[PDB]
Amino acid sequence: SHTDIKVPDFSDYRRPEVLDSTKSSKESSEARKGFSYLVTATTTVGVAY
Amino acid sequence: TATYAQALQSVPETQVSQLDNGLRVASEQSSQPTCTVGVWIDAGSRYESEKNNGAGYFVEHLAFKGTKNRPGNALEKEVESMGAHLNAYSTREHTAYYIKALSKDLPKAVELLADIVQNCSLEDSQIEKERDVILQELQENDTSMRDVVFNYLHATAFQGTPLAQSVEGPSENVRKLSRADLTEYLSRHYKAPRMVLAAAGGLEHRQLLDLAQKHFSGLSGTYDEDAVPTLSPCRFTGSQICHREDGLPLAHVAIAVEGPGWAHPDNVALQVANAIIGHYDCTYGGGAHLSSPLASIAATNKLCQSFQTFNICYADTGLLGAHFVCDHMSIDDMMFVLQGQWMRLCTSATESEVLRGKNLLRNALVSHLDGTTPVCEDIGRSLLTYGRRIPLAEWESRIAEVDARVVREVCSKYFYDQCPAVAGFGPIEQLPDYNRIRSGMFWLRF
Amino acid sequence: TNIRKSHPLMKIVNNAFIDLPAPSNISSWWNFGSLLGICLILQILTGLFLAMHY
Amino acid sequence: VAPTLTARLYSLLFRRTSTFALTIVVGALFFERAFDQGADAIYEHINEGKLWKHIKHKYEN
Amino acid sequence: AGVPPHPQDLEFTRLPNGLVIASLENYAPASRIGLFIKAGSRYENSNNLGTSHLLRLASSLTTKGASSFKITRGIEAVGGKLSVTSTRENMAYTVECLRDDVDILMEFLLNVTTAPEFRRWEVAALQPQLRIDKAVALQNPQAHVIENLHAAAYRNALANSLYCPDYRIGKVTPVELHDYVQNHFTSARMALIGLGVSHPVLKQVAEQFLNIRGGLGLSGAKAKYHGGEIREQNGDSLVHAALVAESAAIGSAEANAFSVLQHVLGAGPHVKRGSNATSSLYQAVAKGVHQPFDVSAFNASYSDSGLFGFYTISQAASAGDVIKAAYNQVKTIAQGNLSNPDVQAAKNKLKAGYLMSVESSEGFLDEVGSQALAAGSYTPPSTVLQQIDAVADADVINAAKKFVSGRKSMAASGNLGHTPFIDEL
Amino acid sequence: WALVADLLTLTWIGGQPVEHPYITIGQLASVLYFLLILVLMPTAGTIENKLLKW
Amino acid sequence: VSASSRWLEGIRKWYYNAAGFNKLGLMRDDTIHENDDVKEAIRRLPENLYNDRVFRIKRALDLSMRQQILPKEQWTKYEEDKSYLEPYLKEVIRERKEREEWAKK
Amino acid sequence: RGVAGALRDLKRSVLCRESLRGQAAGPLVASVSL
Amino acid sequence: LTRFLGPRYRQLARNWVPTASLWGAVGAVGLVWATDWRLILDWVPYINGKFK
Ligand SMILES: CCCCCCCCCCCCCC(=O)OC[C@H](COP(=O)([O-])OCC[N+](C)(C)C)OC(=O)CCCCCCCCCCCCC
Ligand code: HEM
Ligand SMILES: CCCCCC(=O)OC[C@H](COP(=O)([O-])OCCN)OC(=O)CCCCC
Ligand SMILES: CCCCCC(=O)OC[C@H](COP(=O)([O-])OCCN)OC(=O)CCCCC
Repeated sequence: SHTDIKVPDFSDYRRPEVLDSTKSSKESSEARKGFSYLVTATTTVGVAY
Repeated sequence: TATYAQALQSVPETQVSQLDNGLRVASEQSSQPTCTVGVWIDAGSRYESEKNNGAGYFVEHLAFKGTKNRPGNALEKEVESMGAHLNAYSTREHTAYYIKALSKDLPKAVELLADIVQNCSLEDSQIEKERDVILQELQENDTSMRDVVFNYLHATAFQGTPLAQSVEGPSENVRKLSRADLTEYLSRHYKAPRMVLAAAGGLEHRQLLDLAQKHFSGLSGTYDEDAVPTLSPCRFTGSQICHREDGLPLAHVAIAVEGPGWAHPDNVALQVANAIIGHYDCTYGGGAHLSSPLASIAATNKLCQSFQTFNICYADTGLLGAHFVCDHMSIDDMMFVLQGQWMRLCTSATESEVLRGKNLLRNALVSHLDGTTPVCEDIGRSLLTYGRRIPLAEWESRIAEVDARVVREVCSKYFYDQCPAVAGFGPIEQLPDYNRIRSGMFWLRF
Repeated sequence: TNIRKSHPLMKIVNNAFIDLPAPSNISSWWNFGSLLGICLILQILTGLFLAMHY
Repeated sequence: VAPTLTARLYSLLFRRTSTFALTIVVGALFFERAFDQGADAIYEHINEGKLWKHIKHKYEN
Repeated sequence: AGVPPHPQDLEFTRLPNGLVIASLENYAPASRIGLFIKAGSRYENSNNLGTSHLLRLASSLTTKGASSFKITRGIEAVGGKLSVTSTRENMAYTVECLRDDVDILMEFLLNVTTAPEFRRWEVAALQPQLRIDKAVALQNPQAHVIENLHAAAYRNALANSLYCPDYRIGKVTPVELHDYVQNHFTSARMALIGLGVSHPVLKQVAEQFLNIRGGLGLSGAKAKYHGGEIREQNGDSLVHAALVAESAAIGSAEANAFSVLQHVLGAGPHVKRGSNATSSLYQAVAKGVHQPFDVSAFNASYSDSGLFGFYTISQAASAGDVIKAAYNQVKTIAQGNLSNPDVQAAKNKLKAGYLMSVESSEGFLDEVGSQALAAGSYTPPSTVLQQIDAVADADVINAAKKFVSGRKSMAASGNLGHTPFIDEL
Repeated sequence: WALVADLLTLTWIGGQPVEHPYITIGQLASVLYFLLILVLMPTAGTIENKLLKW
Repeated sequence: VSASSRWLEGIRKWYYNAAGFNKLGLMRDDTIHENDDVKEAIRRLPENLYNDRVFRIKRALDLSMRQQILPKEQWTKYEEDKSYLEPYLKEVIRERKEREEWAKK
Repeated sequence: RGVAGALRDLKRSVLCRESLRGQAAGPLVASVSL
Repeated sequence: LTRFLGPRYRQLARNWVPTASLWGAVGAVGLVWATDWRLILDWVPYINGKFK
């Protein structure tokens, strides 16, 4: 019965690089992590100033 | 007098042959009086669609229940009467049927496997009987938290892809699966280029290849139609699934990152790193003096009843991580010590412990290939995944190449600052939030 | 096991600002607790630096 | 096409936390001069001819 | 070509002190060394029950030649293994490692078996593990049923459980462990078995370290069959029940007859999810019972006695119908209803299963070690098949007759409202 | 008590002018302060361990 | 064995009576400072020696409260001072040294 | 790992008749390791 | 005191030298930037906006 438990669809929330279920996510892992950390780095550069 | 390196050379070469219809035939001869023979098929739930999911697991229930030439009990009575044993299993990528029998019973054993794989009856009266049986098995599996939490891990890690599907299938598909769905599954996937006849024990490769021509020749091969299956990649998703159930006395947690897949050379170094972390159970004798810091701390402070690392391999993908079970107030401490060892190996692995991981792997590899049935499995599965039998001397070469630098580079490539797939089940109120888990995949000091 | 939880000093900070179970749905009207703490500190720093000349 | 700039920024600068900090402290050094230089240029332009540095040359000697 | 080498023969030697060395050089990458000892739970008495369980758990405590820390780290460093397997008759200390590290693990093995200190504080810290070990074991309902089956069958020395009685957890003293090792871990009660090791080095090790002169001779404390029944009313979903009679001591020709009778009746399946056509016990119960159940012939052969019968699992209400159907099926064989093809298929299952059980080094080492203590010899497999072929149809029938007429022993657990007593069968 | 009396000496010297012989006494007491804490008192504890045979 | 070793023993008996813990009935191992090694050794003492250690420390703390001492007849004689804890503490240290030597490899 | 052999945390449930076969015993053996 | 003298402890020092050298650069550059230290800053190309 736990085999009935499918995970809901998050297509409304996924980023564009993660929409295709047949493409590996490793191809965009560095870019996606780099963007959110660039936001953090620029934020720290602002508070430092 | 013979050294360990010399003993690896003494293992007989695994002879491989291929019929004209694409059926590969592999064997490893020994002096044993017994043997194991079976057919490994490149089929599983990853090939099934949502509508016919669980069809392979359904066929497994029907494979031994009757054939055109041996209807009903006839197959069992032949196997049982010669003291042989008949078994089968199905993963997400491989299906297998194998027999254990005497060496003199080799021709009868191969003959039965041919009649099973090719001429399955699939009587409608039997399909309805196995319909209720699989449903009971689904209720049974629900009580195994380990089977549940690993299905959840696949469900969330490979969400939206075939690998998310479980082998047994959902309860609704077992109820509406018709005989036509199953025959469609067989003619589509049980094709000679996708099967491997493996044997191991006391037998010459000639008589196996002769029996392969004698019984498996009548099988369409090398060109079926324009209906060729091909496994596309499967997206990995960093995600979390939490089944809160405070009625169960112990929580189950499975956490993992994306692995590379079968053919990648990095699996050797990953298994060395997993061997350093190792595994623990409350019945182990070592306790506080164990080498693995996670096992030592888990036994000293009683953080869990058990844990195990794993490196599950699929085509071009896999699940690399660990699974544990513990009291409801130890889920946080256990996750902290676990992630701290991934980070410690990513950044500051040392040479001695890496040698231990190589030695644990050498012992594990030779201890596993002891018996005709393990070796027959290694032959069948390897020919589907690797396209060859990798000799033990080659595994020793790849293990001996690993050092502390390889582990630091290889572990960082797959662990450091990566989104894990988390699956939880039981009293998991204290299971850390995913962001806190994601923050445990890097160190601010590094 | 964990230094953040067992040290006599860090466990008070940990059980107040880090591992404190808080509701998932508190709105912006719950931000004024910390803002009052900031204003009090902000008034003490500027207040002290004015007392060096007043 | 090679991987995007954000991908090469991650693996080269942001993966290690130590280089992630070195990027920030170096980015803070150039940001301060570039921002103070540009920001002052906007303030003086909006107030052209009114600040003392504009009428300074009239009273040289 | 791809053929294997010429397989060597097993070397076998008896020393004058009673010790038995047996080795086989299979040229494998791994080595395996076992020290088999006549020290199982049968040599406990009513004053030191459970001492051999705690001893089984104390293999990594401190020795005179190696501390507990060194044993754990030293074995794990080479990826080795140290195990202790116990039956009601034997304790078997087994050690495994790559063949280049045999010397290191041999030294640990001898220290664990011939120089344990049993430190007062180390033993005290280990006592709660008896409760954890026993709790993990007893969550299989088979374990407690067979504990009670032996408690009911024998007055002494096999009634002793494999696991420590609850009242003894924390009461086993270091003196009792020292006395147990001095009394039972002696030359005439031991056998040093090795795989991937040469015969000279084992014989050398045997003469240097394993020459411990008998503190207690080969005991004549013979197991006395008595019979009876132990019933455990609990909240399990299914009734487990075993019905048994005294059969025969191991190694005798009558033992082989019961082993054939076991496979005539059925003992474990051969096909995944199979109807078990050739199992006469299963088909006999399936006649009058259509609920889920299981039934299997039980065969337990020891040095000076044996227990043969069958084991049932059924719904609580079908417990009597399953047991009576199975017991009647044994009667028809005792009345003579047994074909020759039926006996030949049983001999094939027995002969095939024996060979399969010695494919692996783990199963081969255990067989050679058990033969060395039970028989003082090594009987090759072709001779074992010869002894199985010598079993006559009449021998199988007379074994069934001995069960039907013998004083019974019975153990059952579950909701026993419809589980018969012995006199009701 | 050599540390106390030496500190009572530095106290006394501190309230006196920097002239002979207070200059020399203040230097001796200053070296004796750091010598007692860094060298002599640690050495005494070791001698005391040997006299008790541990 | 000689007259000079009796003078080393002579000053040790002098320092012993100067240390003065024998005046409270204590023994030398009662006065040791409890580090992790010492705590383990005390943990390993048999029941009788543990209970004896506890009462002597209790009796000495009771005397220290009153600023009193025992009569001279009940002082601990230097010749009778039993090093009941040293064999346990030597073994605890030896084990730690082994753990510390494995950590170097 | 500890082992108990007889056939020659809530564990799970065994309900159907197919999963029951092999559960009936067929002499106990207690193994312990590191 | 002499517990940390062996092969493993020298391997650990090797693994953390690249990290410890970077935190020193973060501290050094952070000290020069925080204090406007003109001894070092005068050599940097774009931060020569001093006009002595
Ligand atoms: C005496 C002279 C000394 C001068 C020294 C100057 C040093 C300047 C700062 C450099 C340190 C950076 C440390 C760092 O970068 O590690 C902090 C953390 C990381 O960021 P992450 O989570 O991306 O993980 C990172 C994961 N990776 C590494 C794989 C990408 O940064 C964050 O998370 C927090 C960022 C948010 C900023 C706001 C905090 C201020 C408080 C409130 C202000 C307003 C009211 C008062
Ligand atoms: C809750 C904290 C505080 C509040 C609400 C507060 C509020 C005020 C206000 C409204 C004024 C009038 C300022 C003006 O009209 O110019 C004032 C004056 C002053 N306060 Fe505070 N203050 C606080 C804390 C402090 C502290 C801690 C100090 C000293 C360490 C301090 C020192 C002064 C001084 C010296 C003045 C006179 C200078 C002036 O008028 O600007 N204040 N305070
Ligand atoms: C002088 C610089 C001090 C740096 C301390 C720091 O940034 O704290 C850690 C967190 C982010 O790291 P994490 O919580 O993912 O832990 C990672 C575990 N591997 O950052 C914040 O969000 C906390 C807010 C601090 C407010 C003062
Ligand atoms: C810990 C308190 C330090 C206080 C230093 C201070 O206030 O700033 C002085 C100088 C100014 O930069 P400079 O190029 O004029 O240099 C003029 C030199 N007098 O900055 C420095 O040189 C920083 C030196 C840091 C040493 C610890």
